[PDB]
Amino acid sequence: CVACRNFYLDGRCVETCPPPYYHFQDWRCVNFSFCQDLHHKCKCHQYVIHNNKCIPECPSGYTMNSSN
Amino acid sequence: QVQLKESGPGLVAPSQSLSITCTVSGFPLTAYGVNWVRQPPGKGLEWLGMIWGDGNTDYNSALKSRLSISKDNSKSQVFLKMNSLQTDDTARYYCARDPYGSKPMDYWGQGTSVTVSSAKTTPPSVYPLAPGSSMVTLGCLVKGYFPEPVTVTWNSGSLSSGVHTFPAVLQSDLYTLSSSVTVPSSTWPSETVTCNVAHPASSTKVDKKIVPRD
Amino acid sequence: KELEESSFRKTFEDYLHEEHRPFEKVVNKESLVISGLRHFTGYRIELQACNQDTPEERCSVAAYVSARTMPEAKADDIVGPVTHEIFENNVVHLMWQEPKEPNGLIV
Amino acid sequence: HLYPGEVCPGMDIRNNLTRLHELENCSVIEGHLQILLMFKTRPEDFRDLSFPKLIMITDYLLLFRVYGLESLKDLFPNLTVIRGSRLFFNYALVIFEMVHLKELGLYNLMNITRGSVRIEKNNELCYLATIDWSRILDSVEDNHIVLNK
Amino acid sequence: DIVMSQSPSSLVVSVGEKVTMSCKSSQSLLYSSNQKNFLAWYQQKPGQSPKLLIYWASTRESGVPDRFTGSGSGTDFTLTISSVKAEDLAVYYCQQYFRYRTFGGGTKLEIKRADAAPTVSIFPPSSEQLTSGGASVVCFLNNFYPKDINVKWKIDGSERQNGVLNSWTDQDSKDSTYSMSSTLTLTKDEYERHNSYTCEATHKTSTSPIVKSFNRNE
Ligand SMILES: *[C@@H]1O[C@H](CO)[C@@H](O[C@@H]2O[C@H](CO)[C@@H](O[C@@H]3O[C@H](CO)[C@@H](O)[C@H](O)[C@@H]3O)[C@H](O)[C@H]2NC(C)=O)[C@H](O)[C@H]1NC(C)=O
Ligand SMILES: *[C@@H]1O[C@H](CO[C@@H]2O[C@@H](C)[C@@H](O)[C@@H](O)[C@@H]2O)[C@@H](O[C@@H]2O[C@H](CO)[C@@H](O)[C@H](O)[C@H]2NC(C)=O)[C@H](O)[C@H]1NC(C)=O
Ligand SMILES: *[C@@H]1O[C@H](CO[C@@H]2O[C@@H](C)[C@@H](O)[C@@H](O)[C@@H]2O)[C@@H](O[C@@H]2O[C@H](CO)[C@@H](O)[C@H](O)[C@H]2NC(C)=O)[C@H](O)[C@H]1NC(C)=O
Ligand SMILES: *[C@@H]1O[C@H](CO)[C@@H](O)[C@H](O)[C@H]1NC(C)=O
Repeated sequence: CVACRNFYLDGRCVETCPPPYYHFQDWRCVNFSFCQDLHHKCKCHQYVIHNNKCIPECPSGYTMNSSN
Repeated sequence: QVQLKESGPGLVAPSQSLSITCTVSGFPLTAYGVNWVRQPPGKGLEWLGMIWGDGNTDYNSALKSRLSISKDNSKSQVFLKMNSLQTDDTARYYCARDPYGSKPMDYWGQGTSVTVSSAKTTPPSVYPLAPGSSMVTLGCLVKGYFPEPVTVTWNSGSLSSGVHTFPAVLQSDLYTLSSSVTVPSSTWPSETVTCNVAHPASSTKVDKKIVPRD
Repeated sequence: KELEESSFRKTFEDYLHEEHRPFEKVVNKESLVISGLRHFTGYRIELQACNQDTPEERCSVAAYVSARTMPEAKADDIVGPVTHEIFENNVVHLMWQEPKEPNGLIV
Repeated sequence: HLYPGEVCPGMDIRNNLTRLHELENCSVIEGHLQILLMFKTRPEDFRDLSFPKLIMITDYLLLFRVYGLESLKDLFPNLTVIRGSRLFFNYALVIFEMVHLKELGLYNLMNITRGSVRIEKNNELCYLATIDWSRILDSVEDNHIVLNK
Repeated sequence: DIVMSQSPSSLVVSVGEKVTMSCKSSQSLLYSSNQKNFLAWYQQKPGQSPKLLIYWASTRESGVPDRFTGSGSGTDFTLTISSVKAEDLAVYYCQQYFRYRTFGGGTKLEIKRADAAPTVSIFPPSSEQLTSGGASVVCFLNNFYPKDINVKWKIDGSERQNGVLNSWTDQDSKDSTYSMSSTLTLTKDEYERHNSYTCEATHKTSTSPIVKSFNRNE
């Protein structure tokens, strides 16, 4: 493909990011380590995991479980 | 196009290691996963492990302690290594393409039979079964081999509908099976009927023409 | 929805901080009448605003706009004789003077 | 295959073309791309300027008051998708006050996944009536294409 | 740890009937992000590798007949075959591919058919086997239904139990019948020590056995 309809992972167009990957910027699949590197590069947005997405901040009513 | 084929040793000595190679074509190992699944004789499918596009692996929590899965992206081949096999590891081993994120395991290898035993690899003696004095049934006795499996074809696969290849029976660390073919009387013995038997483990392939009796 | 469009025009308003062509410095007026222009012809009009001329002009980014003049009444009317020749083989060579100055060009 | 080159972040390129070369190796812009307020640029500056690696923009593409630029056919010949994850006032593509632009020329643009198109006040701009936007956007109802040549 | 449980262990049905089978997972296989179930159904015909039938619990794989329908969500899933074909004879497995992969125990689908008498064939040892010092007398009992059959060997009119090996094939993919081989192995010397060899088959189809025999001498 020149571009993907859904998500991009490992040189392939995929329907969803399967576990243990996370949906990033609504177009690519990233691993935990990548999301972790973004978070620590801030320590802007310190990236978090929610609903199988690597996102800039926790949604309303939620807080960062620091570790994971 | 999409293909996977397992290259195993077929017989492993108890407490020794098993090594298998799955060679693939028609897709890149960088974009797809490859899983290993085994099937013990007359049992179900057991998932062993998987190797993702990015080389990271997942293993079955049982077999994790003695199982390795690696690959060589450039050679399009995936490797399984299993430490200290026992009787219960005797099974057919399959490698299967995992188009993760889109489909589950879709393309499966034909499988590779692994027998865990102390017994020696023995090639079969192939005997033609012609009937004594509409349709005619002929046969082929494949006797005294080890380990399973044997492949039986008739006229290199030209004959198929009238074929029945019976499960082998193990007697005294040696297997025996028989295969029958039913053909029209007009076609035999006027036209040749040959039984083709291969025993990969012994690297033997023999042909037995079924010859009429006097 | 109209206040999403309002703020849009306003976004660029806020983003907004040698050769010679015929021109005119328009004093105490907010209109111009450009005379002596070719019939049914388009023009590139660059308009600027100035708050100094004396010690070097201090002017505005251009406001670019384009317009085509109206055409003439008989500009495209062919004149002079429609002339003809007839060859030995009865082929008719018709001849006419093309309209020297038309409304754009003759297609 | 898919994306060979880099994923680059969004950019706001103003005044001069210097920073534009930062897009050199991007196959994907993960953000928006704004090119604006280049008053001293001339066609000569664009004649040998091309980003053939750029296939996709996740947000929006905006071009405002870029002088000397007559087409985008050589700048973004292979730009195929504008996802519109983030928009500029509901628009995924904005072409505004592009004095000198004669055509868009984004001949590989196949889909605008979210958002609309705003193409306004480009006095030399043609090859708009020739684009069937219904093949590129689900809804053309919200497009605003006016005051162009 | 995701456990997959299938029911029933097996079922028998005649061609044309509807069939339903269950698959239950210990954990929900429903992915929040796409509201799809990470569940698949595979078909494994005898002696073949498994074939993907359904994924996402309900999406039918390319080239899969419309007869097959997957339904269910979360933890409870069903595979339905609207009108079973003779060719559908196989073991059906469900697999979760949510995180790692787990297969269910499988549901074996068998076919019910009209009763059929076996075709019996008897074969004396090969001259090649005799040259090697062995002697196997083979009897084939092909294309019969139901599976239960009884084969009796007679040597010189008297019943022989010792040294007989029997093997049944899997149910046939086209006619839904069974076949079986019965091999009586003797030494060449022991073989040459008798004249008449008989293979008698008793099936529900007849009260009188189907008999095949031969005389070594002939
Ligand atoms: C441009 O590409 C997309 C690729 O999927 C084509 O499909 C459209 O895809 C979007 C998502 O990328 C769909 O939008 C979604 O709609 C649901 C409601 O139905 C809503 O809940 C989501 O938030 C989102 O807005 C859209 O429905 C879908 N439309 C169609 C007709 O498939 C799109 O059609 C392509 N357009 C062209 C002209 O090529
Ligand atoms: C987890 O991810 C990192 C980073 O992934 C890279 O960036 C992604 C956006 C995408 O482009 C991936 O395909 C990239 O691999 C992994 O680190 C990389 O590992 C490869 C070898 O596999 C190495 O050649 C790269 O240089 C590494 N890049 C970086 C930025 O570190 C990392 O291996 C992953 N870890 C696991 C356990 O999967
Ligand atoms: C665009 O890429 C070229 C080539 O380098 C690649 O990109 C690097 C980021 C890295 O991944 C390399 O392994 C790749 O090969 C860059 O040009 C080269 O730059 C290096 C120093 O970084 C220099 O030694 C080389 O001589 C340069 N070669 C050429 C042909 O220019 C270039 O700078 C990158 N530009 C941008 C904006 O990313
Ligand atoms: C480009 O603009 C910057 C200021 O943004 C200036 O410092 C630089 O010298 C300029 N370079 C050129 C080549 O115009």
